[PDB]
Amino acid sequence: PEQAMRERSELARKGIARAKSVVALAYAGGVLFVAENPSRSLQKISELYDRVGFAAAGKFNEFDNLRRGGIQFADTRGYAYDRRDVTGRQLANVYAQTLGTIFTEQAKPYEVELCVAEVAHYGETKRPELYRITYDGSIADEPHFVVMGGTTEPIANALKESYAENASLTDALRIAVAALRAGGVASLEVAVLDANRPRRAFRRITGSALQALL
Amino acid sequence: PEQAMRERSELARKGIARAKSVVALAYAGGVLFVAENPSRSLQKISELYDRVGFAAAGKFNEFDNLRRGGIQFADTRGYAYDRRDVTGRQLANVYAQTLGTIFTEQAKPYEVELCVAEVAHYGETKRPELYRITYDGSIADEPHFVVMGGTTEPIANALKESYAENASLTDALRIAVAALRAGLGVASLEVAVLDANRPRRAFRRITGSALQALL
Amino acid sequence: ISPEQAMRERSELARKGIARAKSVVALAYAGGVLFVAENPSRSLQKISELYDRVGFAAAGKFNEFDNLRRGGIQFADTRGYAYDRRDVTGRQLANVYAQTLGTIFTEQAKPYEVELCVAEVAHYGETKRPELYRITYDGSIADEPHFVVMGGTTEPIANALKESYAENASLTDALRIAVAALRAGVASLEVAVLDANRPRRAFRRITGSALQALL
Amino acid sequence: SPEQAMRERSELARKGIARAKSVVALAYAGGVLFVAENPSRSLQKISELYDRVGFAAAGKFNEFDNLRRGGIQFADTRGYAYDRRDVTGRQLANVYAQTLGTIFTEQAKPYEVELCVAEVAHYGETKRPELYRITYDGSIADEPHFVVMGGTTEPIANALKESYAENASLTDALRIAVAALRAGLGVASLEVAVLDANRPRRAFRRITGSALQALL
Amino acid sequence: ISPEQAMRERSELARKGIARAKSVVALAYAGGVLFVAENPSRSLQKISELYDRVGFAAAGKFNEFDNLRRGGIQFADTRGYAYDRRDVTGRQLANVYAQTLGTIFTEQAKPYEVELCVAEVAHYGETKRPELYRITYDGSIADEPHFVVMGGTTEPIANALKESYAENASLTDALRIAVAALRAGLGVASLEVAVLDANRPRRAFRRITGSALQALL
Amino acid sequence: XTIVALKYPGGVVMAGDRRSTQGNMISGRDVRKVYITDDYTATGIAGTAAVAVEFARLYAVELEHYEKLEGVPLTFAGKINRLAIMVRGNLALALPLLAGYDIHASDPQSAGRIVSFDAAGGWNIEEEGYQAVGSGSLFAKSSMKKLYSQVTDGDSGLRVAVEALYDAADDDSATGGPDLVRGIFPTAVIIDADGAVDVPESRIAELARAIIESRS
Amino acid sequence: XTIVALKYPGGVVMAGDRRSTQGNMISGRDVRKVYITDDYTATGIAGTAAVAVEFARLYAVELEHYEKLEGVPLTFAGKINRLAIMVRGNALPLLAGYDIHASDPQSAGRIVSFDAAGGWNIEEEGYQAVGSGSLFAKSSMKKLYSQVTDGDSGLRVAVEALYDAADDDSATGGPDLVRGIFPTAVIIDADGAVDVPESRIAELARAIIESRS
Amino acid sequence: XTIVALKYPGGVVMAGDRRSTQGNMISGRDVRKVYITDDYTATGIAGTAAVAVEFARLYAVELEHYEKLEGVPLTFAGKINRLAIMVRGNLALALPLLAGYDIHASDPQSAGRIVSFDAAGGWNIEEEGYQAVGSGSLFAKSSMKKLYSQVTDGDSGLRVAVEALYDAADDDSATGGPDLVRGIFPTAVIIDADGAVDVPESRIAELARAIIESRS
Amino acid sequence: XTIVALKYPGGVVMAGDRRSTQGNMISGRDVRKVYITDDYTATGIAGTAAVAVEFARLYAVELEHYEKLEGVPLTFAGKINRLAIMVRGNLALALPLLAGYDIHASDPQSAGRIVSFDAAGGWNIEEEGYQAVGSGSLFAKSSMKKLYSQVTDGDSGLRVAVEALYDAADDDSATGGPDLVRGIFPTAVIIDADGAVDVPESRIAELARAIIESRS
Repeated sequence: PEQAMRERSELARKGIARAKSVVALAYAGGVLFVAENPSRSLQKISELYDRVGFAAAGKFNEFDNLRRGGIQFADTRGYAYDRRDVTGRQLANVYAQTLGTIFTEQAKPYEVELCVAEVAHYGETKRPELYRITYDGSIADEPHFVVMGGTTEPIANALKESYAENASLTDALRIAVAALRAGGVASLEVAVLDANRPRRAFRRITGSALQALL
Repeated sequence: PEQAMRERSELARKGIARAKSVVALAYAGGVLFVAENPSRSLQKISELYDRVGFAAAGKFNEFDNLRRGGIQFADTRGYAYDRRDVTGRQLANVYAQTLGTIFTEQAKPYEVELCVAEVAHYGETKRPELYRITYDGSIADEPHFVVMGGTTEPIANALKESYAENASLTDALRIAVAALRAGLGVASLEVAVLDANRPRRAFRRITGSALQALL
Repeated sequence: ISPEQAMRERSELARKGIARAKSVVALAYAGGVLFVAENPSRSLQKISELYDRVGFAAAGKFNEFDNLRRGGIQFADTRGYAYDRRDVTGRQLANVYAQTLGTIFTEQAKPYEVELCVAEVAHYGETKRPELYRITYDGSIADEPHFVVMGGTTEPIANALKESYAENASLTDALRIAVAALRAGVASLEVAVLDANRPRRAFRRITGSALQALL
Repeated sequence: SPEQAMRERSELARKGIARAKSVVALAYAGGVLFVAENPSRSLQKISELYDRVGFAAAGKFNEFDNLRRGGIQFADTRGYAYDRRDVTGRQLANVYAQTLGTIFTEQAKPYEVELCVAEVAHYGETKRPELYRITYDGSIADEPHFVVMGGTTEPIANALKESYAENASLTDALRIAVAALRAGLGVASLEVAVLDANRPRRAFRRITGSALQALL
Repeated sequence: ISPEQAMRERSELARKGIARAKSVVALAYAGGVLFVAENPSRSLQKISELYDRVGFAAAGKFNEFDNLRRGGIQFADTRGYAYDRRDVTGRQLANVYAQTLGTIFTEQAKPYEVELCVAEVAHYGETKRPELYRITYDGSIADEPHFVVMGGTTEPIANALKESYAENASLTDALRIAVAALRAGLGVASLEVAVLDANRPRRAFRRITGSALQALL
Repeated sequence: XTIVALKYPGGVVMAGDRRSTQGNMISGRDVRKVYITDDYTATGIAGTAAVAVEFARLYAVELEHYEKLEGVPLTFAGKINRLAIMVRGNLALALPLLAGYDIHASDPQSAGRIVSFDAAGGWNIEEEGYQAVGSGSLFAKSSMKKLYSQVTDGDSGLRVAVEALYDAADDDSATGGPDLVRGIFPTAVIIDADGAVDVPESRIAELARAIIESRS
Repeated sequence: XTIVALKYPGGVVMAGDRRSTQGNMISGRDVRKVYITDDYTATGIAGTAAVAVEFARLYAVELEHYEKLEGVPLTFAGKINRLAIMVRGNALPLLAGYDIHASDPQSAGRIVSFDAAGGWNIEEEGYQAVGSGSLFAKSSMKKLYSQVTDGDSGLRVAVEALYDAADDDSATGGPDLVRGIFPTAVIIDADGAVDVPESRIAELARAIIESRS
Repeated sequence: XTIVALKYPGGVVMAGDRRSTQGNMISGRDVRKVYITDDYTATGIAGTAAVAVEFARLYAVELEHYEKLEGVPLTFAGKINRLAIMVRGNLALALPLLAGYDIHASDPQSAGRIVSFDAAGGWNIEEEGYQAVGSGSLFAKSSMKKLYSQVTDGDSGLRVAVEALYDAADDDSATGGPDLVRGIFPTAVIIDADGAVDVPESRIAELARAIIESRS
Repeated sequence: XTIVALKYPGGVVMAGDRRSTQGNMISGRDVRKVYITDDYTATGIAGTAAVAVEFARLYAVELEHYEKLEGVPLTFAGKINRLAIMVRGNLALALPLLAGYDIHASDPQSAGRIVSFDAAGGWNIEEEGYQAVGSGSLFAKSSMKKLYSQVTDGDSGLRVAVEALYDAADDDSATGGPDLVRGIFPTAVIIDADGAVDVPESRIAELARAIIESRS
């Protein structure tokens, strides 16, 4: 039972290492998601609920299945209780439960690494929360940034030196695009969890509007 | 086990390499499907929904099962939501989900390579979308052409050179048949188009007398 | 565990079981399709009716192909009742046998030691070339235009037929060519035709006295 | 290995049948004759299946009695759902082949049995008796003259190939069968029965005790 | 798994468990069938009534044969109620035990470390030779005409009985022959004795304990 | 419709009329309501041709099913038990009359048995010597009560059964009398130590003609 | 609506009217109620066109299903048993057949009817009728049955029975001389079941009409 | 509400009214009740706008589902069978009227088909040449009976269908006549060898005006 | 209680009364019955505060659920289809009225859509230009019939909607009129190309006060 645990962990770690990178960082107006994605159709970043966002790295069919299941869970909870019941902590806990079960019960573990981020509700003061959920169901509370997929170490170090709390949109975007290289609009997918939006915080920054911010 | 992943991947890749070839390419009027098929009964190309087409290479019993399951899914979605809900992206995602589950849970993976193509709705301006779904559940968005089955490289190179972004039907057909021979007439070919100029059902088969005219 | 060694050993177990059983041949003739099998038994049938214009022939382990014959008749009758008698085609039954054998080869302990042939003739008063399908132990389906040979030693019978075949051969001629080629008497033969000249049920057995004068 | 499993299962079953006592079934002028080496007065190896259909088996008792019961259940259900003429020897033999074949492939241990299903003609009809041999793996063979199951088959099979008569009488065919059996016995160690084609409906009849004496 | 290695190892596991347990003998006598077992316990029974004229005796692991004894009584009572009391025979119960043990040997993890004996006597006022059946761990059933020996070391007890047997032993006689042949491989304090008395109107099973057993030996 | 049954010294006889009605309309004239179910039993149902035959068929299959499985037939008590289970199963209609002969009874002269069923599906063994079921049952029973002293054997017993049915028809329009124009007479079964046999049409016709001549 | 069936020496004939009603309104004039179910049997239902055809179709599929699975057709008793199971599972049918295995080929014709409770009945009177005009048709056949000596006189009597049913029951349709619509019929003998040509029924119907005027 | 359908040499025409009622109150004036279901068929339901469109949509999906799965469309008999299974499933309410063209029929002139359903969900192929369903069906059928001789082609067929609907409206308040004030006229579908087509509104308007002008 | 909805050039408006009754007793005066369900739709139910809000909430969740999963919102036809499935599911009651703007329609001026449901749960697209549901619907519809020609834009439309509700209240005691004493007025939603917006209470107060002064 120890050899199986190592080989499964290796199979997954290698699949994540072969996929493109995604970074999630906290800024003045919320959370920013930047991913290396040449595709215009296949999304790596998405809305989960009102103030909750999703970002993933790894095998597409596997994380899209998790994105769908998370939206399913979030909408069911918000309807059965209240919209405020759906938190980042709740969704992260659910993904940890799901990935942990897959790792232990399916033939091949999911070659994915997920990030669930939450911003404050409109007119409230709360520091953004970022969660990293890995292939085995491990959950880590990151206070500043999350780096998933590809080669983690060169991007993580390039971000550790250039980190500013409460950085601006145009500033934090440039710092993120910079750390991703060390490890253009046609090779990127960008989105924010804007804490200044009344209800739905998730907003995509595409095309013409994205060229300006660099 | 990493050994299991490689042996399954090899078993599937060899089965696809032993089967005949299929190519689909975007053209001015839509997508064109051309397959090497001597059979008059066993289809490798098919209609999935209104503006969505299917093409596959590999073991017949396996891809026909996927063709049927895709039509099943498409019809259920269009009825439960709207006809515009069924897109190429949606069907391609479903095939990726299905093949990925087969590769992992089932004893023998599927010896198939699929292509899902979508054209624009009547009177709309949209660039044709082509998706390649492989045995393991990997999905790739190809902008110009997809080549599946047999020997991929000689046909892929031969197409990388003689392709036209807005080729006519007669031109694009001749360019496709050329790349398939180097790696064949009405008696050994299955040809079909996703004609973006049709009101609703874009899929149309070009057989017999009409195809001999186009050759 | 190992997906490649298991695939070869299962394939060998089945191929050897088919090689040890008696031979069956199916070929196109002017008036329909002809089935000739080496069978000493007067009770255990290797050739049978599936539906109106569809016939069945098999080689291998009896209990296994009789189970498939029954399941095929069950499927055909259900379809014809739920849709139209015309829904039932050779292509349809062949596809179903391919699906079934492929699932057995994958999910069950031992694969089926059988090789099947599904043949279809035209409807009364209609012009259509007879269709013959070979379905193997693994679920592979092949569209044969002229003849199908199953069981025992395939190559000597296949070569002896590849040389003596005639497209529009009459009954007496095609029967004699078939009995010959197996070798490559009435007390050891089971013969039947899918007569395209009968109003509805094309299947007809040629036994005893009638087979004697014809041989 | 799957080919290794097929051989080991086949060996386990063949050895179990080889260790059990022998049973012969042969066609005679009046029907079919079943003769078995059985010291027991309670545990039956030969039985009636349906009106013109008989059963005989060799091997492990608990296993073939289970098959005898299942065959009677099948036969009665079919005859009730269709007609009494639907039940044939070919039908029951086919069902036993299906059952044994499924046991051999899916269950952890194959059945150590060899079965014989025999059928005679209906009253007032002309039809040659049919005898079927169903083996542990589901193989079915149509034997025209005789069936030998259990123990050492060749010495009994050869002794019968040389002593077989086409339309032998009851007293004659019985004596030929008991002889064939000795090459691998009296009232106390024999279980004898016939499928008498001259009976109106139920052809199966047991020949026991005092009546079996006058035939020996 | 190899189907032949598994079959031998299971058969060995069971045979060794039966060989380590105490012995039981069942023999015919003029008045019916007699069961003799080596049992120091006053609570845990190895011999029991199944139905009217049918008796049970077992050797091996207790929890396993008591489970079979209960299941046999449950089968017998259901059959006699659904059909008639005469439907329940020794042949029927033996067949059912053979079916059960055979399924356990095949489907369950560990085979049952037991050897059973089902005996049947004639109904009141009828002439019929007593029937004795031996059912083994694998589901094998054997029709024994004179005696059955189960558990411990079979051969020394079987040989000592093969010599000393008589066609119609009296109860005092057959009992002494059984206790004697059991001493080849013990008195009131270590014996369980019971008879299937064919002279009883309906329930043939009768236990011979204490004071009544002393005078008989 | 009426079915009668009576015990005679040495056996039992059961007879039934031939009519069936759809209200006031006569729907049948050849209706057979009494059938032999095994070597020693016969059932009669005062209902339609289909209910009578289907019931008898299912019961006969059950009796023979047990015989094939266990080697011996059920005891008489077991036959009734199985019949009762079948009757209670159909009521969750017409009530069956059973005539039989207990081959295992001590006194052969009184070994004949008659079993009837009440509305609740409860069985009843008749000790009066006779019984009847159906729309003309009370007329048939009151007739047998005056004529029973005349039963001394199988022939006088059959005569009394036919006369009971005649009286049932004379007072109840739903029960059919002997049709002299069409040559249709009541069916009957007689069971003794030699088994159950159908009474020939010619024998019932002669007795019926004698009853009609006697009443004129 | 009415269906009639009668035995003639060496065969059986079954005929049905062409009307369907919705209370007092005539909803159909070309209703086919008699269908050949296998080589030797035919069923007739005195109901709507749909009930008649759907029933016959399911029964025909059941008979042929057995034949393909077992190699031989069901015995006549087995065909009735299957029909009875179908009727009890579900509009009472009339079955007409010829038992090719019967000892006497002359008397081999069979007629089977069903009562309200779904119980089968083999008719030994020589004829039978089902539907709203069945009593009129049976009383007519009672007086004309002595005239049945072969297949043709059998068909004349069957057509006359239906005519009498229509003459006294408004739910049964008589021969429409204006539209040219006549009762349908099936005749079964040793050579199998065959549909009677419309021309022969029209000839018999015109003769019955001229004989009554 | 009323739907009419009639065969003309070369095809078939189906037309429906535009009204809906809730008792006595008019709830709809634009209700479309006739829809093309495949290249050669059309369905019409005399019911609400919802029941008509939902039924046609589900049926159209099933016909196209089969075509995509099997490569060829169902035969006409198969289309009816599937419709009948759908109708019997909803009943276990308004009855469907189907018009089609059998592309595989021998005589193209008479290849037009009309199928109606009775209260019990039973199908009926109309051989009379025309049919109508709904509250004004009797008036429309009665009208077509006198005007059918005039139907010699598709144009005459459409003219008569509109006149039958007009007569239904003139005698049944639940059926809506042509509204000349709002410009709302009956909808129609014509089906021939070239397929099923919606008849242009201006064409129906012209025919309606001519009928009104003729009766003035 | 009443809900009204009307199409104006370039859009649609929906308004509802504020009352709720329990027989004859007024149980509510502040009841909101019209709710925005997505950027381009609004639902109104003529029932209790709870039925109105719970229905709107579930439907709003369903529309947004699809948008999040698929990336794009449902087409207008898809939104109705989902609503219809929800309405038919609750019947196995007061029925909804949907007002929406089809952003993908070719002509933006007539892109306003109104959808209602009948007793059987059937959808219906109104083509008349207006619709009303509830106990005062006839009165509101008959009022809009006479005033619809005055609708040229959003403000004209809103006036006609408030006047229709006033006329419903004037003739139906279950519909609440404008309460000048408490300052409670009908709620309204207007939907155009820029989306769905709640009409300010002060605009409705202004319209209602004026309809009152006008009739004074």
